[PDB]
Parts: sequence; C-alpha cells; structure tokens
Amino acid sequence: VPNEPINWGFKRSVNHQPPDAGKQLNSLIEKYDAFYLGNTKEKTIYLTFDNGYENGYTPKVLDVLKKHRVTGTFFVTGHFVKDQPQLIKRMSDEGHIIGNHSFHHPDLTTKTADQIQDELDSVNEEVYKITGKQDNLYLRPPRGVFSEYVLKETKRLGYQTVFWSVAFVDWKINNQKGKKYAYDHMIKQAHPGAIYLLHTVSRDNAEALDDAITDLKKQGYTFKSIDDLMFEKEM
Repeated sequence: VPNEPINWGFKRSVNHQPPDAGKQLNSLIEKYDAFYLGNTKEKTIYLTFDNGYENGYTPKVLDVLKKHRVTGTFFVTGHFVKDQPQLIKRMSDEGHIIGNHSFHHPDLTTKTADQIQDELDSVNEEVYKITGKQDNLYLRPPRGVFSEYVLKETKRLGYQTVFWSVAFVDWKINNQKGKKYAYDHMIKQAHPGAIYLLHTVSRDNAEALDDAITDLKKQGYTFKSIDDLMFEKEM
C-alpha cells in the first residue's frame, strides 16, 4: 500500500506529440516497472490489444498484422483464452506476444496478493496448456484500474505493467461507428513512441487497422513489439 484506486487516463495526443500523464502519475509509474510510452525519440509505434471476448474479427486482425509483418501484443483474459484456444494458438504460432489481462478481469485493487497471484498465473497456465510456451510477463490491469499496492505486488510477482498512450472507443458493441472512425483516430493520435491500445470486437476494425498501418508506414513510422520496447530501452 497505498492502495488508492487510480484509473489510467491522460489528455490525448495533440500535434502528433506524446501525451503526458502528469508529474504525479509519471512518478508512480517510474517508481515501479510500468510505462505508457516507448521510444519517443524515434518514429515508432507499438500496437497492443485487450481481448476479453471474441466478436468475429480477431482472425482478420491477425491476417492484417501478418500481411504488414507487424508484431502485436495481445492482453487476454481467462475467459478469452478458454473460449478461443485456436486464436491464442495463432497469436503464438504467428509471432505475437500474449500479455496478461487477468483471469476474471477483476478490479485488482480489491484483491489480496494471494488472489492477484492466482488471477495472473492462471492465465499463463491456460495459455501454456495451449501453446507449450510463455512470453515475458506483461500486465495490463483490468478496467485500467490500479494503485501503488497493485503496481508493487504485480512487480514483486515479476510483471511489467503496460499502459498506453493511444486509445479510443472501439469497444461499444451497441454503437459500432465503422471503419473511418477508428482509422482517423489512429492517424490523428499518432506520435513518436506511441503505445496503441486496440480492441478487435468492433465492425471494420481490422480494415481500419490495415489502412492505418499502410498510411502510418508511408508517413515514416516503424511498428515494433513490446519486447522490442523492453529490449531496446535496456540497451
């Protein structure tokens, strides 16, 4: 502790400049193994995904990523892994990183270290049953909610907490706005070192991603993985 609830958030990117979470959050972030940006000194973008359930487009998103030769980092829940073992196997077989979004997607600030440990390990246990493998440990808190206690405890458990610097509403099933909506957000919020957080449940999201990668590459951006991000910063 302190175990005061905190929701990851920030004023969105403007002018294609990296957003800032605030002196307050930045401090807590650094204090532990957690980040929301990659290398802001180069024109690089890191794509990450939160996967809690499937709505039919993840296969196309994987096809798109393969086509553009980009490595995604998919933060999955226990329900997602159990409902979609084959997509999980594709993520692994196709070179992507599988991140941890906890088994039951609970608010971790309401959990004991003991519970936290089981919430995270059980996801890897299930992924391993499927893939026979295990990626470096990355955590994206369910609901984007954390606290100093959660950061400390998950860090003590070996996890690197990954937040984001680009996100928009591509998760409302009752109001799926379409291709343009998502594409424009991806183009407009683009900035050096950006860590995108995308979902794969909304209509035309794979097509929007396809176009955004084509156009962002044309703009001079290189897309790297979260492992790349970790290895490079460690250099």
